[PDB]
Amino acid sequence: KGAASQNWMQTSRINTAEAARHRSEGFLLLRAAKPNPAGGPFKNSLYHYPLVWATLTAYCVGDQARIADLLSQC
RNA sequence: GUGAGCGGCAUCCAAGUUACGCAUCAGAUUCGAGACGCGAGUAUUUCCCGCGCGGG
Repeated sequence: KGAASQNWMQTSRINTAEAARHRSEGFLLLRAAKPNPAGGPFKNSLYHYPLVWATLTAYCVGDQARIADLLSQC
């Protein structure tokens, strides 16, 4: 690691304003009165994963030319 | 088929109310528009400066 790992936060949510508008206009076929952010189709979710600056080094037994060619497209 | 693949930190909120750049301080003390332009000196050549002629 060239620097300390950073805890990256990401969420996921469906805009309830747009969902309500679509439900009103008939675009969305939903009968439920309210969204449920704790669970269901309109659930908000909070998750984290770490981000690192790193130099990846690994050792292998194989063909240099073909491995380098494969890694060229990565 | 890279413990991969998939995933909105997003919504809402007044920096505002009140407050004298003000009080006081000599542009003063001295001095003339009144003075300053030649009626000043003999007769015919003398040492010389540029070179017959210009000129001490």
